[PDB]
Amino acid sequence: QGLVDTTNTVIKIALSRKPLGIKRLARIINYSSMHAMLFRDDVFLSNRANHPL
Amino acid sequence: QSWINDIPFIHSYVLTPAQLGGLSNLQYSRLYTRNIGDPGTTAFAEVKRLEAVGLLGPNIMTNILTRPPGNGDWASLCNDPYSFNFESVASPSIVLKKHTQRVLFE
Repeated sequence: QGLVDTTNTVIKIALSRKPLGIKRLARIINYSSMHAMLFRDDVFLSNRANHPL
Repeated sequence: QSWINDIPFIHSYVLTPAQLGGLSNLQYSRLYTRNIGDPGTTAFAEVKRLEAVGLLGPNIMTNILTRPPGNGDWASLCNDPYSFNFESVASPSIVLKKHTQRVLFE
């Protein structure tokens, strides 16, 4: 299955066959902002009062 | 509009390795040899060096080690080892490629 030639034309044909979804499409469009906010909330802006060994 | 003007956030975000959630795909050791080896120890070694020399703050080393875990399956561990189970959003190339495979093979 990892030998198909997924060009943009193939991807548009397969999206015209079956649409993607509602949650996944919102994650596709909002990907850069969600990635940045996830980095911000996890590892940059955190208290983490537990200090590990 | 909030995080784009936080300049130490942009610093600490374009420089943290992509294995740990940042943006940087150029460890310093990539400049001498290829990408062979474990990705995770290279990521944590670069974070250790950048904390030592004073670029990246001491906040980030404590926060990455205390990070709440992601979902994970045994299939997610096996299909990709070297994989920290952190909560991370999925790449649109991977999502759309896999969707097109599972649609064309129907």
